[PDB]
Amino acid sequence: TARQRVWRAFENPHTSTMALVFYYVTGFFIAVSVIANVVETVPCGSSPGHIKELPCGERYAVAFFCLDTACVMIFTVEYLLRLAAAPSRYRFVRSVMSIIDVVAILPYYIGLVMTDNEDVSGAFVTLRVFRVFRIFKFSRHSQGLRILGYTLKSCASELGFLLFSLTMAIIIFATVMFYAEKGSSASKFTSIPAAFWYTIVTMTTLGYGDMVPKTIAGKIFGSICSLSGVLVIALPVPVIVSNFSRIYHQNQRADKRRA
Amino acid sequence: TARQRVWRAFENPHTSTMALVFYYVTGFFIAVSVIANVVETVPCGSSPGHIKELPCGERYAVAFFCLDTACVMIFTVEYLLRLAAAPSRYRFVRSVMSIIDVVAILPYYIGLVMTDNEDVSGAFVTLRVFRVFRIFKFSRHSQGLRILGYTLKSCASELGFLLFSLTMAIIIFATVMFYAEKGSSASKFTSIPAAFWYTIVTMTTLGYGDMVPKTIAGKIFGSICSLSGVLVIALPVPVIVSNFSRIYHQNQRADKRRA
Amino acid sequence: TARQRVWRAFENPHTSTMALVFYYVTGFFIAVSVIANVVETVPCGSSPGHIKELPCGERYAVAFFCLDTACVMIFTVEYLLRLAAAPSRYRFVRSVMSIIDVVAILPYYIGLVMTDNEDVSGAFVTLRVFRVFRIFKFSRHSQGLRILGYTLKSCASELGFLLFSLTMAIIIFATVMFYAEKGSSASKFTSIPAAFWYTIVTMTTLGYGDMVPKTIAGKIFGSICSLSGVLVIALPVPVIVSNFSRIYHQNQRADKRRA
Amino acid sequence: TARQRVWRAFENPHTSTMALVFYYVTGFFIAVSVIANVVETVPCGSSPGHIKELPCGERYAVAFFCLDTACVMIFTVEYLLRLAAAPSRYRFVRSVMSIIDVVAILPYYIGLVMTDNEDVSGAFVTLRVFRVFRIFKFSRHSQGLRILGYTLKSCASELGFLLFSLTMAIIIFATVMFYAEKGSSASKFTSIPAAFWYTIVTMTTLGYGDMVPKTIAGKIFGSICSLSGVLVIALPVPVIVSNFSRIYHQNQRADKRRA
Amino acid sequence: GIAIALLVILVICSLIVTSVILL
Amino acid sequence: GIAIALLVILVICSLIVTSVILL
Amino acid sequence: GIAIALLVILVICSLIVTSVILL
Amino acid sequence: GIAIALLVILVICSLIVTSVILL
Ligand SMILES: [K+]
Ligand SMILES: [K+]
Ligand SMILES: [K+]
Ligand SMILES: [K+]
Repeated sequence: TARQRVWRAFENPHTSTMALVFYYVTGFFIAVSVIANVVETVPCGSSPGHIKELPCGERYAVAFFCLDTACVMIFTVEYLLRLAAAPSRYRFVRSVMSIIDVVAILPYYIGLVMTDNEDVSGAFVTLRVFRVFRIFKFSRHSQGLRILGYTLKSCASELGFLLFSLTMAIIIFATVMFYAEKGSSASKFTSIPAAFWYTIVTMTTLGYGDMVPKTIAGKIFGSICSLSGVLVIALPVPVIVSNFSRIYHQNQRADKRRA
Repeated sequence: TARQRVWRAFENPHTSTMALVFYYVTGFFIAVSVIANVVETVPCGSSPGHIKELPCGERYAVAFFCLDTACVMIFTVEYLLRLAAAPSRYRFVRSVMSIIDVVAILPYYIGLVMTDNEDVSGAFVTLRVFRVFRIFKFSRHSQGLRILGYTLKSCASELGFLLFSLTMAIIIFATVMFYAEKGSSASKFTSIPAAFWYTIVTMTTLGYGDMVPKTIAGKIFGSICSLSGVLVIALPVPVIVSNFSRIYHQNQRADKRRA
Repeated sequence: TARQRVWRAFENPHTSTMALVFYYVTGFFIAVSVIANVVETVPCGSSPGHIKELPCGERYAVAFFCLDTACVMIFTVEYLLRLAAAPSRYRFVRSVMSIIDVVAILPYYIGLVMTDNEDVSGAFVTLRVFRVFRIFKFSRHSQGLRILGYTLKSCASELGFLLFSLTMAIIIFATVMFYAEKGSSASKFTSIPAAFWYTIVTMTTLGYGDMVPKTIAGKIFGSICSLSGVLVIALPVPVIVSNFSRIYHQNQRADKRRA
Repeated sequence: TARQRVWRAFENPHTSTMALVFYYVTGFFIAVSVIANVVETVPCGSSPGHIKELPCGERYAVAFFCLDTACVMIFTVEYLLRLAAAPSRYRFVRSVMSIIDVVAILPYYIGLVMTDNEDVSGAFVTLRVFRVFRIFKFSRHSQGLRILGYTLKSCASELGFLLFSLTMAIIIFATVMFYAEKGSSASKFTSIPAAFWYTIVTMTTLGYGDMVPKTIAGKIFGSICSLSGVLVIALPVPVIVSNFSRIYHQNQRADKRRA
Repeated sequence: GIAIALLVILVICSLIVTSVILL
Repeated sequence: GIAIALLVILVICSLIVTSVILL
Repeated sequence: GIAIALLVILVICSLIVTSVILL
Repeated sequence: GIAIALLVILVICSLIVTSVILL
């Protein structure tokens, strides 16, 4: 019956002292890993005799590797314990938290296997980027994060229509903008895919200004694009906000009922 | 009774196998046409001995013409079959889907008739732009798109007032901005219509920054313009969102009632 | 009893034929005046032997003056007839529509009195700007415009708090931004009032980019300023939208009750 | 019983004449102090023989010091009277209004103690910045300001989740943006913390344009960042607006009940 | 109602045009 | 339904390709 | 209430002005 | 619960530091 005891500790950290210390230790090392991954890219100043300033992760490669190894070992022991204490192991493995944990730990081991290709870009940059998904292990510590996941899953059809109608509007407005603006002098609107960038920046009302229309037709269709983007993006926002509040309120009804 | 059978197949694709294959074939070729129209503007690299990179549609004019011809022939046979199987043919022809289909197919035939003027701009660019409205044939495949059409028709008075009050605010603020900013050095505010562009960019909170006031009065009235634009644009958004949700919920009440 | 008949015609244009023709004539000349005031600032091309392109209003000063005179005479005869047929003349004169009409007609007569100072700026530009308030005479033709006036009057306390809290936030963030950014090289943040412009552009999420922070403290407080501005501006928007919808719905309840 | 009389006057300014005059005097000098603190940074023109224009606060250091001394003495006498007339003095001292008053008055006395370090930056700039929190003494004059404080306290958990999820999204998108954009020529994306600025400007839809992606991956992830920021920021806004309206309506129910 | 308003509008526009042509 | 549509799509795509290769 | 507050405000402003003029 | 977690955190941090110092 020790397996179910360990599982109960893992699922309910606040029931047991050992569960709670495990909870806090893992949360602390998630924060440590995230901060280290950010900090290792910061220029640490020019080293003695160095041509240029070196990133902290390059100047202290051993220290950052040791910190990464400690965090990854903690995450791996955590995941292996969760797998060991799972009632239905396959059901655990296919759960979203398990996918998050596996995505968090895999890049370290892949980078070990591909240490010869560490200098080679492409894969190195991909592993570096995938290291940032360890921040999703905070979903086990944040109830709001889990509620956000539940509401995104709940609003799947509205998000799908958001993607579809946004794609439609982007294509339409980029076509019109490209044909209105391609003849301008030194035009940034060099193709319809190039005009995708302008269209998405206009629809969200970012307005970077790196791409701007210069013709009258360009101005007219850019204005219409901004308004249409406002409408398209506003369509699913009330649904998402309402479902988030609904799930939060259901959680707090359950909490006050059982306590 | 074959006419009503074909019509029932066309209106309800999922009832029959032939209707469903026709549905999927037409949807696939709509997507193909849209993608090809986007891709033909992409620079395909400098051709052997070419001075500059050539757009894919110019380097492979025959291939893109063949793809366009296939898509347009499919759309035309589809439209002719729908016209043949329509109970009230004139009622079909005046429907919105029929107008969409006709707008989708006409530019191809007009461009055939005006093949001598294909090099000549103006009409060529207009036909190229009108080719992007084939994406509206997805309204036959997307229920959300039809619901969006229904809610835009439902909110016609609020959209009309949006256009009217937006025009009023644009004129007022462009007048004030032009008179506040016309005296600045190298002023972009060269007329009230020129200030229309600044005013619409400020009202939507785009803020490209290509036009910015330099005088104190300009700053004050630009700030007021941004806030007033926020108010004017926010007036019809709740109505549109509410009607979209209402129409979606009515559709899903009908769906659960009949099934 | 002719006075009350004329008043009833003026208040209800659709009851009588003469009232309706008066309504449409005045609306047409409001639109004509607004369009002419916009167009007279457009460069009309370089005149024969002219050094630079001349604005339409300068190239055709006689024509634009005649159009302005016709519109102003129509507006003045309209206003005098309304004053003559008013039951309580003083109550009419102090009404908002009367103030709009007087503001619409006065600049013409003042410009006649100050024809010697027409070349002199300051007053000339002020009269030119005040001519754009003739567009507010459309409130007699637009029910949505009157409803917007009613809801702005209804939400007076919330708009007052919007102004007050916006002023407070602008002052606070401009102070912080100025002290964070004044030491930068070629800093645009040359005083707290100079930082007002940055703060208002950031709070509304315009983001022109003409003023941007360069220091870390500047970035932090600019981010906080953008979020705080979003909150402050969002506070009264639901109230205004709700009251607009409420007044519209009450109007349509009254319309369906009496008809 | 004079202590409770003075306290009742202070808590309810409108009950007594002396309380009301004290109320208006303090409000006037709050406004005076705020305006003076803004104005002292404005360049007052080049002084006779001066190399450059001098800020008003430097050209008239004695006058501004006297105005500051008068305002601070009024605030200090006010605070000391409130402390004297408080029923539970310690409960008063720990209240939010008392903290605001102490933060308002302390920088003056600290600057007196550190008059030798007035030329020295760092502390001088900090005291100058802390002088702007005297504007929070208007919370005693504005009911909307107190209601805003109550709703911010009421929505503490939602604001905490806003901060947490905003931090998470900023870190994720800045990591992705930095790795997508670090290889660009003259890239502003020199580290993940450098990309924090781009990410926060994109998420709020400011779009300054000082940092913009140049690679395709950069454009894609910038677009996704803008949409995700819209969602994250929109999550708590309805809650805050609803609680503000609820607290206002409860206040007006109480006001109409007792009067 | 529309027709009479249009007639009056045309008359007034013609008078404006003749005034412009005169001056 | 999906399989027959996919078969027809492949047939039509092959015909387009052969038309392109011919011209 | 307003009048007495205004009177006190003017008195204090005059005292500030005299202090400035003295220094 | 907090105290034991903090103790474990300090132990693991010390082990990381010693590993870094060794290499
Ligand atoms: K912008
Ligand atoms: K910008
Ligand atoms: K924006
Ligand atoms: K913007």
